[PDB]
Amino acid sequence: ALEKINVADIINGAQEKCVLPPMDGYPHCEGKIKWMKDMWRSDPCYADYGVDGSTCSFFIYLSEVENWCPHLPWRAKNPYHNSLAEIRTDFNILYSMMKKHEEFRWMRLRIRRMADAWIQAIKSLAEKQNLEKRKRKKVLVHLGLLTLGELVQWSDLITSLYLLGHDIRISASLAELKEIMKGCPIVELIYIDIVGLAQFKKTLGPSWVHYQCMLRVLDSFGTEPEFNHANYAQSKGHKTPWGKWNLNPQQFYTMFPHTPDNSFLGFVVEQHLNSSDIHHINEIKRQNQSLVYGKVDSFWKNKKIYLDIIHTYMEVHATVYTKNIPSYVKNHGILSGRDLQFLLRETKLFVGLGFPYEGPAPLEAIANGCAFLNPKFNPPKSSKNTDFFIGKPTLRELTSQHPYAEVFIGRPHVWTVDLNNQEEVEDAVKAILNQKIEPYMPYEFTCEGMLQRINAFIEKQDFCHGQVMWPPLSALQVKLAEPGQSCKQVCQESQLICEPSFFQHLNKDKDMLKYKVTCQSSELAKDILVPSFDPKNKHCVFQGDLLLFSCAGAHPRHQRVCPCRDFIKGQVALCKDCL
Ligand SMILES: *[C@@H]1O[C@H](CO)[C@@H](O)[C@H](O)[C@H]1NC(C)=O
Repeated sequence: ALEKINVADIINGAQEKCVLPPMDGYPHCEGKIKWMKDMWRSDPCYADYGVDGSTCSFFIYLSEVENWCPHLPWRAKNPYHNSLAEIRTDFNILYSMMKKHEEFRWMRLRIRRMADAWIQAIKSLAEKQNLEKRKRKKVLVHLGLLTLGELVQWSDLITSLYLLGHDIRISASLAELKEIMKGCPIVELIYIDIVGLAQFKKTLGPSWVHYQCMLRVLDSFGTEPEFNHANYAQSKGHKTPWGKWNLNPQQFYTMFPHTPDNSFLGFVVEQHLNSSDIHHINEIKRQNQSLVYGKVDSFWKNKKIYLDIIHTYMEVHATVYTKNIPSYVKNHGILSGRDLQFLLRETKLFVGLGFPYEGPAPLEAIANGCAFLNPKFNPPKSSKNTDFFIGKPTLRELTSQHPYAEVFIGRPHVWTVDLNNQEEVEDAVKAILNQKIEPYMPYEFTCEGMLQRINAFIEKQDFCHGQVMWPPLSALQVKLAEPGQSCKQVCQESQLICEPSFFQHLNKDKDMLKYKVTCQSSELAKDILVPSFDPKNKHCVFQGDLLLFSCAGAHPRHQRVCPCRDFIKGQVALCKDCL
């Protein structure tokens, strides 16, 4: 109400024609000014803000109210409340929220185990980083899952939101969701899973789209733009019922940083050994023994030749819940987290069999000083060729059993080898026996690293207030992908990551000239594979449907114009200027 009076006051003192500034960072401003010339009477709210038909009034409305146009210094900034978030160092409020429904018992038990580690981490982050003056956000979390990787991630996200001081409302039923949920521009963010999102749409019906900018959707395997755009997915013949939400794809939150079109949420790799356990393990030398990754004996089918090669150099151990198990294997059965990590500390090699795909267990092994033998996949596995991935709303390809371990950890902790190739396996086992490796845990999978990441998303990632401005455009590094290469690939092989919020700044002739791409001619297509550049004719094809901007996808004929950003080593979700 007073924001309307505030903007009207600015317009009352403004010239007829704003001398418009440079549009850098705001590529939709001019198109929306033109839209206002035709449409500022279609809704009385624009006039309620003081819009009077002058183009300067359009500009003022679009910058000050909707943030689609650059901000001008209309008013001075006054160099001088209760609304601030304070970090929490006590869990009783969170437990009392979860003590209402009973499949929260597993999560409460995990949080109680990890409580001291979480509290040390939030205190440590606040001692290193300036966390003052953050606004307390009102957050809804709806766990459709409740109506194991999924549970761990939910637990650590909820814990992180809580430790950072935000006001959380937890919903775990349709009835709870319905009661809670009862331009021109209560709850500010809504964390939800894929099951819960379907429930959200049904509870709200067609008006759900008014809340969609607030959604952060936990989606372990990721959703690519080709599948997120419902009409495009249909035009490609995709039969999967998944995807089709038409969200900004950065609103999907993944388990590992494998899909740069999405955001990486992750989780914490729990530490089960306390200081007494650790001191007792410095007692005992790590043995020349291996431990096979895989709890179900059916995972071991046809792995005998591979294990025999390992068995030539090392004892072979297992934790199996026994047809396919060689008789020389020492089976411990299922172990507690503490007993498992004791075993990992006496173990030189954690042996992947090819399945399961990208879980936490290899990171747990590496964090206890084991090397991981990581089977390589050629062809890479994807929804195109692997029954286990049928219906996934993404063509993402796995190049090994644990692509994160392959790409972001690597040797000497991770030896990515063809398990069928005896020479490659032997070369790895021999080098692992004679190598010095220390326990290693990527910062992003620690309590403190997860808090830093989630804090940055809460403070900086915003889809509800017009122009996306984070990561900052200063971080953009433009690369040309060759034909047959995706934008995801061309950033990754240069130790960068694709940043999909930057595509919109690379989508016309004038913008392309900033990066020494000169288009003699140009056209518009609605295609995930553009902006594209034909270097023979210097013909550019730009994006005609902004929801199809896509890090994934290789152009068969032309070069792709690809927006990369730097990432902080060990914190891939953030650029150095992202905070
Ligand atoms: C270490 O963990 C064991 C759990 O069996 C517990 O008995 C012991 O009190 C713990 N010691 C410390 C110092 O945390």
